[PDB]
Amino acid sequence: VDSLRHSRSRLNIYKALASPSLIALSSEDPFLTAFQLSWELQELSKVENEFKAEYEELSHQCKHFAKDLLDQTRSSRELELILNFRNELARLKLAIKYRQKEFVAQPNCQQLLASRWYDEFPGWRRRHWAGKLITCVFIGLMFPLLSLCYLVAPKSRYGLFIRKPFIKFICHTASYLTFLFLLLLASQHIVSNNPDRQGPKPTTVEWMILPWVLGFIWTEIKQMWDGGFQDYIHDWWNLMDFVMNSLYLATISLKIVAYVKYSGCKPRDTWEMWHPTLVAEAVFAIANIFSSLRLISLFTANSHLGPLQISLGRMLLDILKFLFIYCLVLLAFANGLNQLYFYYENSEGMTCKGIRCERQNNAFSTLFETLQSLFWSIFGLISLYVTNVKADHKFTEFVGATMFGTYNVISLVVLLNMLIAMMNNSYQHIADHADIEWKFARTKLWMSYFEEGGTLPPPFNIIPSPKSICYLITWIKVHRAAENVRLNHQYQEVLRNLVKRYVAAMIRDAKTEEGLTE
Amino acid sequence: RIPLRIVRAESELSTQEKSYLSAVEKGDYASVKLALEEAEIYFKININCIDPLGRTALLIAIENENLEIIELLLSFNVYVGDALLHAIRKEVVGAVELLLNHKQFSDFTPDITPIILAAHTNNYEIIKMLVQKGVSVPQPHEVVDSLRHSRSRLNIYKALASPSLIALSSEDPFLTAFQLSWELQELSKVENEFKAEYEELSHQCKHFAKDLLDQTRSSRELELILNFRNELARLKLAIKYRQKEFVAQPNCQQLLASRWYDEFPGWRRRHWAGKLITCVFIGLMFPLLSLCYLVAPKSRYGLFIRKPFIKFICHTASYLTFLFLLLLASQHIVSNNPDRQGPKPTTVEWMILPWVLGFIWTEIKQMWDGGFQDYIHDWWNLMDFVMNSLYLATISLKIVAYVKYSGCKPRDTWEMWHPTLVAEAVFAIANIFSSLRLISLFTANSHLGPLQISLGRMLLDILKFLFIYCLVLLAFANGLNQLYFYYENSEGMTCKGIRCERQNNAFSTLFETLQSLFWSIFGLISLYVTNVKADHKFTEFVGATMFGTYNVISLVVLLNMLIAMMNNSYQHIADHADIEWKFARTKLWMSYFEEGGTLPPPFNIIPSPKSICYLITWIKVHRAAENVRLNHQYQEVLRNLVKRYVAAMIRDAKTEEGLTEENFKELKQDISSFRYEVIGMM
Amino acid sequence: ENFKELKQDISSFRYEVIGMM
Amino acid sequence: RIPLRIVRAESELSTQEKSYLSAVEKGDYASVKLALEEAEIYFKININCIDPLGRTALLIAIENENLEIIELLLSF
Ligand SMILES: CCCCCCCCCCCCCCCC(=O)OC[C@H](COP(=O)(O)O)OC(=O)CCCCCCCCCCCCCCC
Ligand SMILES: CCCCCCCCCCCCCCCC(=O)OC[C@H](COP(=O)(O)O)OC(=O)CCCCCCCCCCCCCCC
Ligand SMILES: [Ca+2]
Ligand SMILES: [Ca+2]
Repeated sequence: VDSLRHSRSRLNIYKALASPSLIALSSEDPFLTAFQLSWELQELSKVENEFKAEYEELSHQCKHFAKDLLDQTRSSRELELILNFRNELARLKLAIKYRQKEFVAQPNCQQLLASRWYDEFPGWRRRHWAGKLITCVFIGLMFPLLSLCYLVAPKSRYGLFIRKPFIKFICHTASYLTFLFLLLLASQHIVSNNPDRQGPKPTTVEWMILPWVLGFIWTEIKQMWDGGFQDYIHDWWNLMDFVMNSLYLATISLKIVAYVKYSGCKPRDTWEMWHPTLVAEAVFAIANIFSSLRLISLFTANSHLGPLQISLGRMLLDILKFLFIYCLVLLAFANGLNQLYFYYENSEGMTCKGIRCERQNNAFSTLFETLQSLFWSIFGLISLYVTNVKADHKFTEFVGATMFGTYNVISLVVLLNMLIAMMNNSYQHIADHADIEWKFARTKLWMSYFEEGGTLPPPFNIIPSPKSICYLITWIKVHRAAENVRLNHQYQEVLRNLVKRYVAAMIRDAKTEEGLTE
Repeated sequence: RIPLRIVRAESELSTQEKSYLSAVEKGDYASVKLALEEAEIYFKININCIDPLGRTALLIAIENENLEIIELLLSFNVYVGDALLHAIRKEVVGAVELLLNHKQFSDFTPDITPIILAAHTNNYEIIKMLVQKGVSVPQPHEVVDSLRHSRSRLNIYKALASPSLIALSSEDPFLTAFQLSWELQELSKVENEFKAEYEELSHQCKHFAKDLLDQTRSSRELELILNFRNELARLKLAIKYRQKEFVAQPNCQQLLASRWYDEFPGWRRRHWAGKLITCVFIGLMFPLLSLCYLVAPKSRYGLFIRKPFIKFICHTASYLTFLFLLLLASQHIVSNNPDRQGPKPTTVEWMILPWVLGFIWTEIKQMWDGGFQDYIHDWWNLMDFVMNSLYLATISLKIVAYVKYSGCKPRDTWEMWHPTLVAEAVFAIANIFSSLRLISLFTANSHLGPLQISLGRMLLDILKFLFIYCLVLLAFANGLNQLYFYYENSEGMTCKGIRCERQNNAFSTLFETLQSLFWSIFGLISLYVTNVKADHKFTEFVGATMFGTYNVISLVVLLNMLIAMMNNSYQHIADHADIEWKFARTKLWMSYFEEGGTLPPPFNIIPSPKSICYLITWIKVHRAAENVRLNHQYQEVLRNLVKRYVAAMIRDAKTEEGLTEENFKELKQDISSFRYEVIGMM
Repeated sequence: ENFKELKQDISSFRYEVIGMM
Repeated sequence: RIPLRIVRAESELSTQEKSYLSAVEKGDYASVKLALEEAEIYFKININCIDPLGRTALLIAIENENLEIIELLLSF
């Protein structure tokens, strides 16, 4: 009934709640309160988009409180108590879920996480890059042996060696590189079948590819289950994985269909369009591109290519908005050019029609062909003589050439440079939080390799376990801890000490370090 | 809703405790004395009470700069605890004086000792009075509780890298600053979680060195500083430790330029025309100067090439002569005929040969006198190594072709991988590298120098970006080859690939796909390479869509991201443009100060007067009282510079500051204590 | 330096007043 | 480890010197006049003493904007 008073009062009682002093004097767990409150303020900056800025600032403040409350730790045992509070590292996973980038990227958190990342490799900081490279290649090369040992004897001196997060990250990376090299071999004439064969009866390389595909699909299914479907799609790499595995499923199904419907062989030139085998090769090639692009996500692990890859991923949204505007410009000029040129569509003579031919014939004679012509015009791949017709109509040709020239001016010397300008503005800010965001991403990647589940790489992922039927049959068959209180009190003492230190060192001394006004 | 209650704030103060702490706040000496004397007959006060936010009575008096109340409180035996540490952290010299001679929760990490915290504050008076007592700081190692260990190491490196502590101790502050900056730089690699912090510390050390050298008032004293242990030894040491600010100090550069010319008074007041004429003049007679230094290296002209600028001009002239010889090597007027296997090298190549041998000899000498780690730190040195390897390959391949192909036949009929053909190829690549070795001679120029250095400083971001682009390229190459390898065609065409008039198979092999996608980013691949000799419009459309998506990703997304990253890089790089360029120019200049490496490469390979004495003997292996005098004279110089530095950047720079809220609180407290005294004594 | 001057003026004022009464 | 000792900071002040320089710091005209008049019968004070960071009595009074003490010090 009074929107102004209501919104203002809500802002006033959220700015009060998100106060380090009030969170320190009250709120049994300041860490949980800070996380929840930052999340709530972030959501309100979407709901209340007129006060968005203000709410965002408040949210940010909460985040720093968490960080600055964790910087008051003086011991690794106390910090471990803070981070392992309710399998393990539970409070850190909670921080990851609430997107507390500053809390995660705190130096002591990262130091503890790296110590848990190596677990058998004292050094790797004082070691020279040569020995690092040799040993990573070495362990990657014998990834299948390590996985085999974990299959058969997952308790020996070698079966537990893959249990170490860095070792199993190397093993998964090696298995993925093996997969990609198999995709490369799939396009070599030395290990392929002949092209004049409908229903190819898949070769040895494709057979070896198949276990990787099944393992990838199984891993994606497990992620979709253990984590839900909302958090699953928040990662764009997960969407790319879903598309990749859908495409590989399509490849398998189309190959199967072609094998059970096309038992004959005939030269490929005479095949008909939309042949199941042809579509199978097409979708397999698209899936190959996506599989090989899934290799850029393994650079969050690298301190040199990590911040860069994260920042490039952070510029994409501006690219998408700009490309939406460009698509509208493209559609406008396509509509105009097609309207001008569709009366002179020509077939007699030429045997290949379109712009994908040596002599680029009809380029604006259909809307689809116009769209392709205007797309390839921005890379200079459309010649200037496509604006002509087989008549002496110099006026229509001149008008068409002027539409085409205006489209090139708008897109190549106006919009493209505006894109450069917007990207520069974006990268000014993005590079400020480059280390924080990259360390958040690397923490997510690292933490994905801390669990016992998902230890074997995909080729060995699909192996009937020792039971293999016990957790399979039973899964569908649905249709006195006094340590808890002790842990809670010990955490309470830790938290008391941290809040005391925080009040002393950032409320009492930081206020003193100020600038006196009039 | 939300009832609010106190948590984790247990202790609250009685009325007497609040009154006594408020008296200590206001500076009321009479009230504090009264409450403290009433704290011994019948205590009932808890003399060591703690206010909210901690802030004990002794600590309150410390925060108020009230020395009278501090002496009184100590006279009544209060628990000082960390009083010394809060006094030091606040830079309170009087309280530090009182608490230094006086016979669980804390605001300080238990590894913090008084001297460490004092050195953190960089206050010279407190550090001075702590050192006299006999404190010491732990020594960390070269380079169970990870948090405590890392934090303690950082605390004792931030203390060590303190201008006040380096000035009060450390017999040679210059050596200490150099070594400490180097150590902190290495630790910013080992301890990559605290990297930033260590880097900042390292930077601070560097400035100390610079600001300790800015306190020189005489060129003789500065020469003593820089020539300390042939000559300019301490400057070479600064170069080795990468002390860019120390090297780029204006007085260092002025002295270095004076040693750079040595016969050319002027060159600052001279017009560019005379400069150009005389440089061309001396370059033109470089061979005569080198000849004189060969035969009579003591005459009025044999010593003329000994001057660093003259010999830099001579080396540049010899290099330009070499490059012009490479240009002549590709002219049909001074070459042999192409239909000749085993060419029997022409006159131009013969004249090229001494330059090649001299270049190889120079690179060998650099690899020796300087080691192999410092040698490869320079990228120009790697380029030189590749260049000379390529020229060695050229000579060897020409020799092989001369002793295996004595016949002549038309070139069109030659076979691939012919030694002569490979010789020409590697020679051409070496020509490119030789001609690119000419960009390094622009660090000597004040206009093209900072630019060339900055462009060299952007390359690393280019390499990271190009690694990402290579992955994108490999992804789309894999996809396109997978789509197109079934339509590989041979019948008809006689030239296959994209390097032909009618660009045939472009994605039919992985190598050809890689080339197609590489040349696609310059628009040199036509659109009709995505077609096949069949009516399969679906596969052609899918291939054209892979190709179009690759062009969108690479030409309008990645390329612009590269522009953005380069812009961000160049914002920062251009800030330290002069400093880095002057460092690079100092390195270039200093490379021409020695007696070794004086003759240019064509004359470098000449049997010396002995030519066998240092050759035979080199393999046959299988009472200086001036030193102490130099050391003491340097010590006096260093004493004066440290005195000046303390006076002019510790005493005056601290004064030039901005007063915080604590200064207003101190002023108010002084007025209140004055008020209470006056009212109480009348 | 201005805060130091102010503090010094107050202290000298204080010493005069205390010493003359 | 790393025992720390004073280098290149030779001169240290006696108790009377510190008291007199502290009086000049605080602006104490009576104490400075007394110590300066006791610096002529039996000197034992080194009227021109130098504090750490230099900062001589005259220079101290200059830094404190105290003109009365400056006139007195010049008068002696
Ligand atoms: C440095 C790069 C500068 C880019 C070029 C600037 C154009 C300068 C004028 C060129 C004229 C010379 C040709 C004359 C002969 C002729 O008739 O040629 C006309 C030419 C080509 O036609 P012909 O080949 O048939 O002659 O076409 C054009 O010149 C069209 C230019 C229009 C410019 C539009 C710019 C408006 C900005 C866009 C707004 C941004 C958002 C829009 C999205 C909704
Ligand atoms: C101002 C410059 C703007 C650049 C152009 C924007 C593209 C707009 C859409 C064009 C569509 C028109 C053609 C329609 C007909 C057709 O089918 O044509 C499709 C065309 C060409 O195919 P055809 O010639 O066979 O028709 O191909 C494409 O359109 C592909 C566009 C995909 C865009 C990808 C952008 C994603 C950003 C990359 C992420 C960065 C990192 C990635 C590395 C891992
Ligand atoms: Ca996934
Ligand atoms: Ca070299």
